[PDB]
Amino acid sequence: NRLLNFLMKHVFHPKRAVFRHNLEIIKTLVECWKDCLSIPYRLIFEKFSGKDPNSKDNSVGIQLLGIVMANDLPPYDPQCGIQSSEYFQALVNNMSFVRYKEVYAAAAEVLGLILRYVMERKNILEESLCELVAKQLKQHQNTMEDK
DNA sequence: TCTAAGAACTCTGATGTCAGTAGATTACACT
Repeated sequence: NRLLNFLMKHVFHPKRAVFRHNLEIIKTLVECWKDCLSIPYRLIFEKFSGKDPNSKDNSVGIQLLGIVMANDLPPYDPQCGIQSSEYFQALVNNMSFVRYKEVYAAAAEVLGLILRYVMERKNILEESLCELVAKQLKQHQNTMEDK
């Protein structure tokens, strides 16, 4: 638990090739080696949600949520002191930051795996998260046909 | 006994402007 919270908190690097390596430690550090996780999801929100139109620095929480997804899909936001009605909204809202590809599109790439999880685990949140996604993409449909 | 210098108005042509489009240039990056 102390390892994962540290490895994820300090994951960033100013050099893309190094940052990509720190991230790749996490991928095997979960999927090859721990059930014993208590995944640090209260961090993960802060690692993406801080709004600014020219942020690149939202992107790490996108990529990192993509690691905690891709390891055969543990659940998201169980009882971690944060509200699903705010948490997922930001995670969609990220795809408004159209200045940089890895900021906006990678959020959609994660969400297209989240639906595949929640729908196949038959949980109720796809009744809302599908509406969060649908509501935001409509804002592009009328204004930014390419994005 | 009248012939130009001074008006006046419209019109034409270039220069600069704004918004929007999209190309080519220039950085960024690979272990």
